[PDB]
Amino acid sequence: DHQLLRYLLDK
Amino acid sequence: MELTPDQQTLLHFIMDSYNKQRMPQEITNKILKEAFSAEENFLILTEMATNHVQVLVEFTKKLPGFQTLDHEDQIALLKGSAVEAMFLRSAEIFNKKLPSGHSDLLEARIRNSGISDEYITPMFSFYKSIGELKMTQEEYALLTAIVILSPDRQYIKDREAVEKLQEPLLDVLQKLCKIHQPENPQHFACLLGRLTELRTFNHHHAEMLMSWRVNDHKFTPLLCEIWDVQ
Ligand SMILES: O=C(NC1CCCCC1)[C@H](C1CCCCC1)n1c(-c2ccc(-n3cccn3)nc2)nc2cc(F)c(F)cc21
Repeated sequence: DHQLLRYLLDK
Repeated sequence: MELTPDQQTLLHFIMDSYNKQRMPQEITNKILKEAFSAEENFLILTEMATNHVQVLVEFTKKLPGFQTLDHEDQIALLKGSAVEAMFLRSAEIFNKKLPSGHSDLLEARIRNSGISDEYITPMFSFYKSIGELKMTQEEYALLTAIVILSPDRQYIKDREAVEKLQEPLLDVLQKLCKIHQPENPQHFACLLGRLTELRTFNHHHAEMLMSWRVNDHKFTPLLCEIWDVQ
């Protein structure tokens, strides 16, 4: 669950 | 042989996003100014690598077609390339020309940073061999883009879609290699050959970090997601 990566990607 | 107007546009757009990275001089000034303990050097590495991943995600988002890819494939490409992009950028910084004696001091400071001896030799072997290619900033920018858009990354559901995005970058790089080094027609193949050596650092990245000569190995939450640590 790469929550931070997902966040920076979908910003 | 010459780049087309579309390729020149692609190239400058990629150069501009690549130049947003932390300046090489900023990094080498810090290491060259004074010697730090293995504990201080570990902390410098984690802060450097955190900023690198943050800027890498911004660079990746600007790669043409990246935002059209499946969200899970986007994460897989980012996770699959982060460490390799980090070592490619370190290799670029290492090979930047400095005043007489400075690169010898930089090498000695990195050799005594706290990293295990087991990993010093393959790291400098890779840096020196990157250096022999005498790559331009454009060649480093395109190669980083090519590394990110590798279809042969694990967990990629739609490889063909990644291939379509990597192919135009491979063609631009090939033309640049012929322009920058016409006497060496092997240059393009040599650059691509160096990607195999890059992949080896990704296999031992976690052990490289955990064997750093410090009592505690503290990592930022963003680093734990990108590296196979904590
Ligand atoms: O800051 C660095 N690299 C960054 C990371 C992000 C992107 C830009 C560069 C370090 C640095 C941390 C302080 C002590 C001394 C080393 N560095 C490294 C390095 C050393 C070890 C590792 N490890 C990875 C897993 C285990 N070790 N990664 C990079 N090579 C470098 C080459 C330079 F010319 C150079 F200038 C620094 C370099």
